[PDB]
This record gives sequence, structure tokens and C-alpha cells, in this order.
Amino acid sequence: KSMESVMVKYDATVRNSINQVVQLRYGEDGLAGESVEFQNLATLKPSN
Amino acid sequence: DREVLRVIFPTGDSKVVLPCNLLRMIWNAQKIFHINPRLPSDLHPIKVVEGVKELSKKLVIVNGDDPLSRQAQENATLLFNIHLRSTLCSRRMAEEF
Amino acid sequence: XXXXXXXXXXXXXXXXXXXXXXXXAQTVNLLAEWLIQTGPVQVQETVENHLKSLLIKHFDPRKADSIFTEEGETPAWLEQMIAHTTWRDLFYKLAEAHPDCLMLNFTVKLISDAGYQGEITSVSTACQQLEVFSRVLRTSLATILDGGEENLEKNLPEFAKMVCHGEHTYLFAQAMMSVLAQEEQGGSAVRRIAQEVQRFAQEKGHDASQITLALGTAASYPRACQALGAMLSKGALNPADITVLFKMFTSMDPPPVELIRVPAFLDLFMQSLFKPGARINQDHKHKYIHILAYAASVVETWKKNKRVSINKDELKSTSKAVETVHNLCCNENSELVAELSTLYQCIRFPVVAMGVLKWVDWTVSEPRYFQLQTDHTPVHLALLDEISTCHQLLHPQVLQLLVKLFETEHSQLDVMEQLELKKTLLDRMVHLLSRGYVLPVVSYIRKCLEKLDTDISLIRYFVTEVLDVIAPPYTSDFVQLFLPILENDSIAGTIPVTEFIAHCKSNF
Amino acid sequence: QGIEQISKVYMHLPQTDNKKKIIITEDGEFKALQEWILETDGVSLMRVLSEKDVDPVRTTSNDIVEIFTVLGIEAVRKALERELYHVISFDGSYVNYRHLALLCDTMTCRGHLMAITRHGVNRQDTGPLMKCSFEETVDVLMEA
Amino acid sequence: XXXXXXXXXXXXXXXXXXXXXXXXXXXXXXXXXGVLLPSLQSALPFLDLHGTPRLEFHQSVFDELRDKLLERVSAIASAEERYKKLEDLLEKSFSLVKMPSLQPVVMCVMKHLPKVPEKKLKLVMADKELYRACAVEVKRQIWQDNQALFGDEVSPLLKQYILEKESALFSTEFFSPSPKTRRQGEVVQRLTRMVGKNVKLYDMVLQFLRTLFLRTRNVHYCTLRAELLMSLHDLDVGEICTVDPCHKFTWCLDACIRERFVDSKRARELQGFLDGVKKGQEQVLGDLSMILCDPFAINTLALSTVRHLQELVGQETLPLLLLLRLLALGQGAWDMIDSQVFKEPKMEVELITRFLPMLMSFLVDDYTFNPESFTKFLQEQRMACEVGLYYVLHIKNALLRLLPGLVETFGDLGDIFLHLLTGNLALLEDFCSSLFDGFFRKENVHRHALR
Amino acid sequence: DDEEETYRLWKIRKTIMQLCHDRGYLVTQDELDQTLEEFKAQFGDKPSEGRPRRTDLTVLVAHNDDPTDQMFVFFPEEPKVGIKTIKVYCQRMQEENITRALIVVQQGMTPSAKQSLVDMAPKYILEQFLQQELLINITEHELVPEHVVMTKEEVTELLARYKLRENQLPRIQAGDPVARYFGIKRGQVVKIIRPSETAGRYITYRLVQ
Repeated sequence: KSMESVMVKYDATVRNSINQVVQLRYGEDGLAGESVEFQNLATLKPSN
Repeated sequence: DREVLRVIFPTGDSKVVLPCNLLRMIWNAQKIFHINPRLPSDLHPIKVVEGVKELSKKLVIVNGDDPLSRQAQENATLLFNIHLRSTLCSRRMAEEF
Repeated sequence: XXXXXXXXXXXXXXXXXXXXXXXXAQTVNLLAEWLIQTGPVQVQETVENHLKSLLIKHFDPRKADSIFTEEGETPAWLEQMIAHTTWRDLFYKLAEAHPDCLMLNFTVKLISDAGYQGEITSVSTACQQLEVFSRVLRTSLATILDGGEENLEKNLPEFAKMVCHGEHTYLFAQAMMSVLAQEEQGGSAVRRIAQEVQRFAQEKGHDASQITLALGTAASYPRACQALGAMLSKGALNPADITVLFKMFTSMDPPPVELIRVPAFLDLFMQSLFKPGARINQDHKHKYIHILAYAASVVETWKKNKRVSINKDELKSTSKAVETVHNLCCNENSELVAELSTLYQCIRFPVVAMGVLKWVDWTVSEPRYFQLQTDHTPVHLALLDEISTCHQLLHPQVLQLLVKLFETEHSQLDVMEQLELKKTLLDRMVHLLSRGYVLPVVSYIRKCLEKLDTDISLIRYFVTEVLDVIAPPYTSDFVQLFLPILENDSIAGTIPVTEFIAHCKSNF
Repeated sequence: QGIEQISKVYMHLPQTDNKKKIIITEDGEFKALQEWILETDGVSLMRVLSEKDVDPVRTTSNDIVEIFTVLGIEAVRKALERELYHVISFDGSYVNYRHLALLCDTMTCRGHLMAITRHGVNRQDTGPLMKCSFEETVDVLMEA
Repeated sequence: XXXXXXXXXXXXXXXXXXXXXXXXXXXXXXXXXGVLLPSLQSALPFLDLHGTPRLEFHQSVFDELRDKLLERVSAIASAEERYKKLEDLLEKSFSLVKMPSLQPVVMCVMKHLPKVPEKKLKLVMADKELYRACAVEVKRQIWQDNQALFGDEVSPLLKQYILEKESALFSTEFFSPSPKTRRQGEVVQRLTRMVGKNVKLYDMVLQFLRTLFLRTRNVHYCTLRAELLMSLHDLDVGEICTVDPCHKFTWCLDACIRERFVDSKRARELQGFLDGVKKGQEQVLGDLSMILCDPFAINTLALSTVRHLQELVGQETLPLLLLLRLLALGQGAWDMIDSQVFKEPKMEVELITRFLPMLMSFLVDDYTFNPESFTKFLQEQRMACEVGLYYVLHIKNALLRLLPGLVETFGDLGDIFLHLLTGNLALLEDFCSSLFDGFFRKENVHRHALR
Repeated sequence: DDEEETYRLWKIRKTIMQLCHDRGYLVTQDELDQTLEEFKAQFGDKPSEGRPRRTDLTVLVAHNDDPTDQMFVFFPEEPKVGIKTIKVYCQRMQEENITRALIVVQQGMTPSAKQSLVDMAPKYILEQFLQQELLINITEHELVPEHVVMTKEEVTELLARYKLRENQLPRIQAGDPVARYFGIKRGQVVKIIRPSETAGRYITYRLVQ
């Protein structure tokens, strides 16, 4: 009941029923959560 | 990009959640086109660089040519572009993949 | 060689071009002296390094062989490039990059014949010729004989890696050790360094038991030699060979005690007997104990060819001590403190003390041990204390076990429980320091202070415990090794110490 | 001695690298330094952060309210994220960051902490009908 | 073709190898030419066995010994000992002027604290003849020596005037609104071409530019002075800002006027700075020139005057903000027409009150709904207030009534093109605006582009 | 202790220098990071009854955009600040051309003084800061992301790009600690840049209400 009306609008922003923006992009990247995967960054960890 | 990553992840935890599984896609490309790893390749590294740049231009989350829109687009795809330039770099495409 | 090209032409066009090119150094000298004034040795060193990079960078597979086709006496680029301390480094690097080169091997033999060794490079330059390897090996064991125990611990890795590069190199090294070990004086040092080389070869995965049975005059009796060879090669104590050796050693004529005193065999016996998870059958248990007592009890007098006196009086007491301690090792569950005084009288023998040390190592290094210990100090640490008290030869083993436990992270304990465990191990370290083994312990605390992330409170506790038991005078080495940990700006302010720093300031 | 409403303080070395001091070495390598941290019973951020030899950058709280009153609304958004992630992934389970981020952004979008009750959801400009669909339908419709 | 000792040795070698046989002579010359500690002869047959390049070795060692430790040269350049070492290096490298002296010139430029004019005159002559790469030190020496830097600044001043004229001709849809930050162009490069911490040369260049813009120049000049002062203030030029006592204060006031255009505190600061000012010869004539030559500052002052007139009409207190605006307009009207002491003949109280009553009556008529004599008096009166009146009129029944007044003022009275463009961009009324524009080469082009 | 008090005063001055530099006022680099011993040498190390009094620690700084925009940092001697000392500070500002001030109070102010500070807020902008609240910099905390105050043209361009009104943005209270740190009033928009583990970087905009 807190956030039932919160949705992605057609300008790819996230807004409630008051038309107030909650997120400028969904999940801050604009991607759906069902199509993302656990990946490893090969550049963060190794030494210089 | 490495310095930006080490700012973003102060702990060295490289396991992130990103849309396109680049390692599996490279493996799929190896299996589909019958890539022999023992042989020299016919892929110019400058084509790798320019292809990664054009692909990064294609992946658009925030539309618009405004500086605000350009900054929002660069921020929204920052992690994925870093992962793409890291995975699809010239040295790795020359040696490993 | 532009003059040669000029004299070998005077087509004319290319000749004139090359002449103009050659006519197209002193400005480099002007820049060098300007930099010397603005700065001396560094400029010439960087110039020589850039020259060495240019010489290395392209190739040299056969051109030096082509100039050596005329046997290459040529002292012009030999004596100019043989003693400037940097070109021989280039030649070692080139020989490492390009092995089996005739001219490179000739230059290596030339730089070895001048006694200018000092680079290991064990792949190509060290072990290619008998002369070069012999001279670098002679320098190596001269250094290991001059340095002492500290140089032993700091130098057996690279030296034993260089002499175990090939089986022929190991054979030559063990040949020199076997020849030098029969000298009347100083043979114990040679036997020791040979033993660490042999154990390095053993832990490197290469079989070296055949060398140490053949070259150590232990092949007088072929049956016992074959049994001991199978013993050392298989890496376990088998009943057949111990029965053969026991029935031979109980005979009317005893064999020499040299082959049964091999440290590899005795260490493997320690693995077999004093392991907590070992169940030796009773029909060979007394054979094992009698073998150990004979190996570590007899007093033998030798005059240059044979023996006339062998003493077995201490054999009974040694066998009783080892039997009692083996019964304790097979007892496991309390019942240890019930008759612990007898255990301390058995620790008075050194072989029993090393067996107890290995048993303590296996009992304590097993995980979830301190988690099941209720008392403030474990009893096995007190066994280590008595081992350090009775004997001084086992002090490096005690310190090795203590640093193994001190570096071990026990995630199953509370943080204060870990801290008091480290304090207990450090109390054992303080006892080891008080029993004469001083310098390596302070060296380890120095290592823990700056290049390790140990607790500063532990270092302060060590300093407090040491300074409450030591009194002046002190030597120069102990003061030089103990002063920097007391002036580290994380110890002196919090931490009497005023008397010690006053004595060190007034005396040193 | 001490600070009021700080009853008991425990000290321990962290085991997981979440609370270990991670540094980048001279050769660009991540190293986990085991350093002492203090966990208290009872909370007062602003006095503890001011103490000598207490890190004012990493010292945080479980208490959402004092983090909001001391460090602000974006900091309490991040702290709410971290607390929800802890209470979700303590048992090893995983939830996508989109849902946690959306919950924290909905609870922190109005400047104050919007509690998920009748006292935070039925107090914004969401209209009478969707407010009365949640709770106190008669009171909400009477006020409207 | 670098001479010196090396050139002399080359000439000697050329004279020696001038025929007459001597095959051993060439070899001796090649061997004598190998720097020190003759192990290079030992390294020679290692390189001779595969088609010996000596030029490659010489260029490689020259390139490394220059490029690798030019950083060391800069480090020893970056006080007395380093300056002496830089002077010794410059004295050593002065003989290699004909020789390639990229590093030899950079070594002197890094330690360029001591001028050394005895060799500095020859260095400046060689730099003028050969177009040397010494940018900062060369520009500082040219500014301190003679008017060559004056000629370079006069050329940039002419380029800036041409750019301003082209921008005025190239009309577009608010008198090009841009503050000192966003207007970083055509003077940031000139500011970097300045000496930096050179108060005397920069002050002389600014005085020459102001004199050229005043005596024989338009009002387009003297705004570059404000632009360079703002660039130096944002560039952290402490010495140049601290040289002018009131220049930094009036530049800060001008920046505050350009940022907002409505501020009583800025007006109070400007009045306080003008009250305790020095004599009109020094710091007064320059301040008047800076006020007059500022076109964007003049537009900001006109907008502030319009806002103050609107505030006075709302308050109904016609007869200190309006007085401050009038004093600022009188100070910034013009001072480069005649060179003399600082005088402020302005503030026509009766004419100002008559002009303000017309705007107040127009505003009252526009408020009540939702002339020719006032326009004739403005055309036959002070045009400084006429520009503000036109700007106020450019930006229902009141507008229709004031349109005939704007048409009458258009037929009565250089700077009117920008005001007309601003009124057309800010603004039934289109037909009246087109009729006013057609009732009169930049103005015709702007009228054609608007319609 | 007394050296503890001068350490606390040095820390408060350090936070004031960092705050004024972050707010855009001209603060020199050496003042931005001066050590404790430099504070003792400059001011006196004995704030009990000696040299570094609270009156001596008053800081006047000017903005980088216009020198007319100046701001005081007043340090009252008394723990609890009343009406009369506020009137003294307002008299000190009214004899100058300076309309902004921070009042670094030791104990909490009286409610009459607080509502007084509310009263002349359109004329003189006086901000009250507790002694505890300035012993650290909250913006240096790892939970607090980067806050950048947007100019009015930036706000208009932001609202024009996403086609949203001012009330549609997420908001931040004027009593927020970071909003009080940056001294930002209602109707002003702060942009917030924080790292993200799904996108890398995220910029959100909060409007002060």
C-alpha cells in the first residue's frame, strides 16, 4: 500500500500517482531486473 | 575507468549485476563461428576500439543531445561501459578471446 | 667501421652517402658535464644502462659465434667489458635469454675464471660447465660457512635451489659434501649444510635418498642399505625393514651407527610414532623403540678404521622414556597432568624432547584446540617451555612453532580470547628469550612491528615482559635489535623503560 | 566518564571485509587491514563522532532517526539501504538492488522520513480515495 | 647549422678530409669523433656485425639524454642555487642558438627569473628573427623591452574590435547576455599571452589599449579592460589586481552588476568607492574610461535604471537609488572625448523628473487599462536617459498608447540598433514594430532578418 | 581541560573554514588546513581566561563572486544566547554592509532568540549553529554524498529538460543538516551525485522546502 502507484513513465522516469518523480531512471540505470546477470569486473581487482 | 571503479567500489568486490553477460556472449561467438584459439586472428584491434566506441554510442538510456541529457546518459551506462571497454578491449580480443 | 667502408670503396653513390652520414658525441659530453655541474655517477650509469638496453634489445644468436670462428682472442672488447661490473650483467642476461651459445658460454667461463661471480642465474649461467658451477658452488658454500646460522636461514632457499637445478648439480654438490665431511675438523658444518640441501631436494619432489645412502659410506652392508633405501624412498615406516634392522642391530656384530642416524629417517620416525593419529601394533612397537634408543643412545669410540667400544647403558633409560611418552601419545584423553612429572623427566632426553615437540605441534596446530581449552595457559605450551628449558638445540624449532601459532588467525575464538592466546604464546617467546635464544625472537618482534599488522598492544606486552626480567649489562647486538622497537612512537609514549633507555643512551 | 545513553561498548576485530579497513597499496592492490572497531549499546552519533581518534567518516549507526537528524536525508537514504540490505541478506538471500533502492527512494522522497504506516503514507498528497483504501477510511473521508 | 666548438671541429674535419689522400686520416677523424671511458669501442663490434647504424645510436642517446631529464632540468629550475644553475645552463646553451635548442631554450625558460639583458638583447633579436618557442618568457621580455608586445596587443585589440563589429552586424534573438565566466573568449588567450605576474607590462598594455579605444577608437574598446580584469581575478592574478587600488573593487562591482543587475548593496559599494576616490588624473580617469567603455556594463546599468524607475513608480517617491543610477550614468556616459581632470557634469533633476513622470504615467495607464511631448523632449534632450526609456518601452491599452511614443522617438534619434533588436525580440504590436522599423547597413539587415 | 577546549575551538574553526570554502566564500588554503599548533600560536592555547576568547575567533569572509556579499562567523562567549547579544550582533552588522552571519553557539539558544532570528530573516540572514554540530564536517562522512547547489539558470534548464514542475522533484527540508551546511533556502535546488552499483553514477535533484 505504500508504493502501489509507483511506475515507470514513458519518459523512462519513475513517478508516483502525484506525478512526482521518485527516480529519474529505474534502478538508476533504467533496466528491468529480470534480464541482468551476475558479472565480474576484470579491472577493479588486479594490481597495477 | 579503473580509478572510477575503485572510487565506486572501495571494497574490492568485482561481482556486479549487469545486463549483457559479455563472457558468455564471447563464448557463444567462439562456438558459433568455430574460432580456433591456436591460430592467429583476422580481427584488427583498431576495429575492436572503434566497434566498442560505436556500440557505446548505440546503447542509450537517456535520450537527448543536451549536456544534461549527455551527462545522465554517461552516468546511467557508466558501469556497463566500463565493463564493456574492459571485456572487449584490444589486448583481450587479441590474446584470450 | 665507416672507415672500413670508405677504404673498401675508395658503388661510389652509396659510399658517398655513407661517408656523409658518418660525417654528420661531444655535445653528449657537454650535456653530461652541464648535468654534473647542475647535479655525476648517475649520469654515466644511466648512459651505460641505455647502452645495455640497446645492445640487448635486437638479437645476437650467431654473430658472436661468427667472430669466434677465428677462435676470438680479441682482448679489445673483452678486457674493456669484463671488469666494469655492468657488462657482465648484460652477458648473464644474454646467456639466460639465449642458452647453449658457444660465445656466451666462453664469456661466462672467462668471467668465472677471474673470480667475478656473484649472480646466481641458476638456469643457464650457473649450471652449464663444470668449471663455472664448481667455482660458483665453492663461493656459495664459503659464504654459507662464513655467515653462520642466520645466513643459513636466509640463504638455503636460493642456494639449494641453484644446486638442485639438475641431478648432476646435486650429485656434484653432494660429492663435495661427502669429500669435505670426512675431514677431522669442520666436517659437522659440511654434514649440516648437506643435510639441508638434501631435505630441500626431498621437499622439492625429487628423490635424493639414493645419493645420501651411496655417498655416505652406508653401503657396507647391502641388506640394511637396501632396507633403509626403501624406507627413505617410500616415505613411511614399514614393518619388514624395521624388523630387518632390529634383528641386525641385536646381533653379535653391530653395524656402524651412521646410517641409522640419518636425520631424514629420524624425522620420518617422528612422523610415524609421535603422530596422535597413529596406532603402532604392539608386536613392532618395542622394535621401534629399541631402534630409536640404539640410534640416539650408543657411545661409540672410533680410531680411523673401526670401533672397539659401544655403550648400551643409556639405551634402557632412553627406551623406557620413549615407551612412556609413546604411551602418553596413544592415551590422548585428562590423564596428562596426573603424572606430568614423569613426562618432564622423559623430556630431559633430547630425542624424546623433539618427539614431544612434534606431538605438541600436531596437537596444537589442529584446529578447534584452543576452543576446547578451558585453562588460561594450555599444558602443551608448558611442555614447550620445559623443552626450551632442558635443551638449547631445539630452540629454532620452538620459535618456528611459536611463530606458526602467533601468525595463525583463530576465527573460532573471541577477540579477547585471541588476544590472551597471543599473550600466552608471547609469554612462551619471552621464556625462550630468557633461556638464551635471544636474537631471533627480538628479530621476529622487529618483523612484527613495522612490516606486519600485529597488535601494538602485543608488542608493548612483549617489551614489558622482557624489561621486567632483564638487567644490565647488555651487548651491542641485543641493544641494537631491541632499541628500535622501544622508539617506534607507538610503544614509547604509552609504556621501567626509563632506566633501560638511560642505560642505552649512556652506554651505546 | 563516557556519554549518556551509551550503556555498553564492545570491541572486536571484524571478520568479513564489510567492516575491515580496505586500502589500495602502492602497487594498486586491495588489502584488508584488520583494525579495532567499537560496537555500542545505545546511540548518540553527534557526541561520538566528535571524540578524539574516532573516525568521523566511517562511524555509522543502526538508528535511522538519528542518522536523519545528524547527517541528513541522503545519508539516511543510504543508511536505510544498508540496513535493509543487511536484514535481507543476513540469511544469504539476495534481492535485486532496484527494489531496495525504490523502497528507500519512496521513503525518503519528501525530505522527511516517511514511515510505512498510517502516519507516513496517509499524510501526503495522495488523494482521499487511495488514502482511505489503506487505513482509517472513515477518518480520511471525513477529513476530505 | 650550429657553429661553436662542434661547428669548428666539423669545419676542421672538413678541411682535413679535403682530398690529398690520407685514408688513415678519415679513420683517425672517425675515431676522434665515443664520448668518454672508451667502452663504446668495445660495444662497437657488437653493433657492427649486422649492418652498423651509428646515426641510430647517436639520435637515440641524444633523444634520451634530452627528453628523460628535461624533467630534471625543470626540477632544478623549480632558489639562489637553482637560479645560478639555470643562468649557467643558459650561458652554456647560448652558443647553440643555430643548433636545435628546444631543450636548450626550455632550460633557460625554466630558470628565467634573472633576465640577463646583456645576452637578453641578442636572445630577443634571435627570437624575433627565427620565431622562437619562448612563449611566456619571450612575451614578458618583449613587453618589458619595447613596444613589440604593444604592437601584439594592438593587433589583438583590432581583432577584438572587428569581432565585436561582426557580432553587432550578426543579429540574433538581449544584447548578447553573458557574464565574465561564460564570455571567456578572445581575451583568455590574450590574458595567457600576458606576463602573468607582470604588473608593469600588463599595466602599460592596458593603458595603451585604453588610449587607443578612447582617443582613436569606438566604445567597443575599454570593455576588453574589464574582461581582462575579470579574467585575472578569476585566474588568481594577485599582483595585477593588487596594483590597482580601486580597480579590483570596481571590477567586482561590475561583475556583480553583470550577474544580477538589481542590487542596492552593489550600488552602495559603488557609491562608497566613488566617494573616497583619488584625483581625476589617476584612478579617476581610468575608472571613468572603464565605466564608459563597458557596453555590457552599460546595458546592465540601463536595466538597473529601468528597474529603479519601475520601483520608484511603484513607491510613488520620485524626487537615492535613482540618484545613484543617474550618477553612474553620468560617470559612464563618456570620458575619452576630451582628456582632462575627472568631472561629473550630469544629473539634470528637472529633465530626469519629467522623463520619469512620463514612464510613470504610461505604467499607470497600462495598469488602469488592464506622450508626443515627452518623446520630443527626450529626442531634444539627454540621450543617456533616452536609451533607458527606449529599453523600458521595448520590453494592453498602455502598450498601444506608448507605441506612438516609441514611433515618435524612433523618428527623433548608433546604439539604437541593439535596443531595437532587443525590443523586437522581447515583443497587433508586430505591425507597429514593423512600421517603426521601416520608418528609418546593420539596421536594415536586422530589420530584414526580423521580418 | 583547557588544551582540550582550544583543540575543540580549532576543530570548530576548521569546520567553519571548510564550510565557507564549500559555500563559495574566499577562504585561503593555509586557513583551510591549519594544524592545532598553528591555532595555538595564532590565538593563544588558553581559552579559559587567556588569549583565545570567543570574540577573537570571529571570522569575516567574502564570496568569490562579489566582494559585497560578505559573511560573519560570530562566536558568543555565553553558552545560552539571548535577545540582547543577537541585537549586539545585528548592530555590528548594521554598521557595516554585511547581511549574513553564522552564530556558533555553545549551548542551545533561547526560543525567543530563535524566533527573533526568524523575524528579520528577509533583512538579515543569521544562521545558528550548535557547538557540537561543528566539531566534525558532516559532508566528509561516507553516508553523505556530494551536494552541489544549482544556480537559477541550471534549475530552469533542469525543469525544462525533464518537463517537470518544481513540486514534482523530491525535496529536502530547510532544517536538514546538509541544507544548513550549505545555507540554502526554500525554492533552491541542490543536485546530489552519489555512486551506484547498478549504473556507476547517479545524479538526483532535491528542492528545498
